[PDB]
Amino acid sequence: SWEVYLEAIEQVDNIKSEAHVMDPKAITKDQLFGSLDLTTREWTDGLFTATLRRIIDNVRGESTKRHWIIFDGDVDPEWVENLNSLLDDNKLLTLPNGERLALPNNVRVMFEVQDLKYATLATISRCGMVWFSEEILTTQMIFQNYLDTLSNEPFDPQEKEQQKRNENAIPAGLKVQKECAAIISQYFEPGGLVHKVLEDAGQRPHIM
Amino acid sequence: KRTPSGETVLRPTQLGKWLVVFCDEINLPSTDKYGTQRVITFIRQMVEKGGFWRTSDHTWIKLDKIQFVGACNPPTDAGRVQLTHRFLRHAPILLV
Amino acid sequence: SLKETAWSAIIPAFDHAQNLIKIYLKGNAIITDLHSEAIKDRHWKILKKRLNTNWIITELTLGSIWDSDLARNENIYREVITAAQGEIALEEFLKGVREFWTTLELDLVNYQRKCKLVRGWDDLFNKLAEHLNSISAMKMSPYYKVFEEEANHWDDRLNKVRSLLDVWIDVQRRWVYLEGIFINQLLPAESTRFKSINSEFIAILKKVSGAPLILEVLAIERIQQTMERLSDLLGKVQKALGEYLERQRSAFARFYFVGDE
Repeated sequence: SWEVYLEAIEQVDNIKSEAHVMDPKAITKDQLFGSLDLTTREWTDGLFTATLRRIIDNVRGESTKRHWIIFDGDVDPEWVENLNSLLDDNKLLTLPNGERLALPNNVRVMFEVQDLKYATLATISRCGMVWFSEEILTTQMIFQNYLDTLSNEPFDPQEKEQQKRNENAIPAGLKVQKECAAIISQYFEPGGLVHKVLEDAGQRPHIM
Repeated sequence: KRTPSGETVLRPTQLGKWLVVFCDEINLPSTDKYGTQRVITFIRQMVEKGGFWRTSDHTWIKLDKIQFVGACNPPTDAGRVQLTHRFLRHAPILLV
Repeated sequence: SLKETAWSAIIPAFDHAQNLIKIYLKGNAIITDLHSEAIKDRHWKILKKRLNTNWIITELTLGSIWDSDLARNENIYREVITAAQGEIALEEFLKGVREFWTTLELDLVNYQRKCKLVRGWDDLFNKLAEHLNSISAMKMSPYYKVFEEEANHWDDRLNKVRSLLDVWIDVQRRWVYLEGIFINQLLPAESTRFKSINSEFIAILKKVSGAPLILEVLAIERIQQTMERLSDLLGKVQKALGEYLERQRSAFARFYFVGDE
């Protein structure tokens, strides 16, 4: 979704969209916000604080494009309470070194999460929220997306390469993919086999 | 290895070979106070997003020929954590 | 012939010889024990006297040892074999203290082109506490005698280093704070008393950067006094700044709503 909305709004106002995605907890809180050396008192930025600053300091034309700083992962009050006063109404990240970086108008901070089991009213309140229910994406829209990638995207990284240069100037692999797209296409259609098969599977028990 | 594009990628030092990282009790990693198995959100990241962030110089690293395999006991056993759904999405399962 | 084989050399009527060999075989346990890295000169000396023997260590064959009754005297050999094995456990301990401290250079880190400070504090203390204790505990050993002169050197040396570091971590802390401040025109009196500290601190610190060998800096002209002298001063300065903020605050109450930094 944001990928589609991000690449589409870039083609309406004619401005470059740019997503900076990260896993807020695939790394430690200190690696994310930065820390203070316990001898020289030097402040070193986190991955988030750095990317924000990169924008603020328009050294590489950040000012000529809209940014989206994305956290793709789990949310808890601990790793967020350092982001509150930047999401309330003061748009101001205030680090321990006291430097406090400003949130430009050309920036947006999002989250892509599965659950909120550990988020508090205090951590949700100051955030807009869109809910994507599994029911949106139909099993069918998935089969269809599948059959189209198989018949349009070659398994061979060498073929896509041998297909792209050609465009800028159907390997045998893909031709076989296309032909199969056609042989199996029918078991995917509505009330079909795959469908009937999937429905059954899900109503059975699995180790995980 | 900094690529022509200007991007840096992590790859096996061994010429012409995919490193296979076999993780034996993948479901054992303890969660934090907030139900998160970090090694697992980390591994999802590599598998789903293509890489990870080097926290020393803030550069995104794109794996080249690296893959993971996992094995473990069913979550019903003691000590086993039920793997997040964001992960199992990329993890095909074979019961033995 | 075996009898003829010297030490660096050997390596682990009918009924007369039969038994004689029978004994050497039994004894053999000793010969191997009596050939380990544990047995030093002293031990062989000890063996020459406790057995009242008139031979020189320099040239010794199995025959020399088999001469005395291995069976009848295993007892005195054993006492020694044990003493030697006991002593090396300590000797080997000293090897650790020795090796670690003799080369150890203070972990310095840059401080915005001004100098470089000492890092690794607690790492130093844990070692200082491990060694120190063991140095003490190794003083109730049936073997302590030997090494007991070095034990006393490390015990002194290391305490001096523990004392040196304590007054140091303080000077550095106190300094890293007050440094960033020195307003000078506002509190001249202390600004000047700090300039001087910051001077001999940077000074001192360069010399440390010279030879960062902890044991070498320890040998600096009365640095234990000097660091204690500097800590004291920085203390009288830190207190100085507190009272000034206590006035700045009591002169504009709303200042109580902000922190010292």
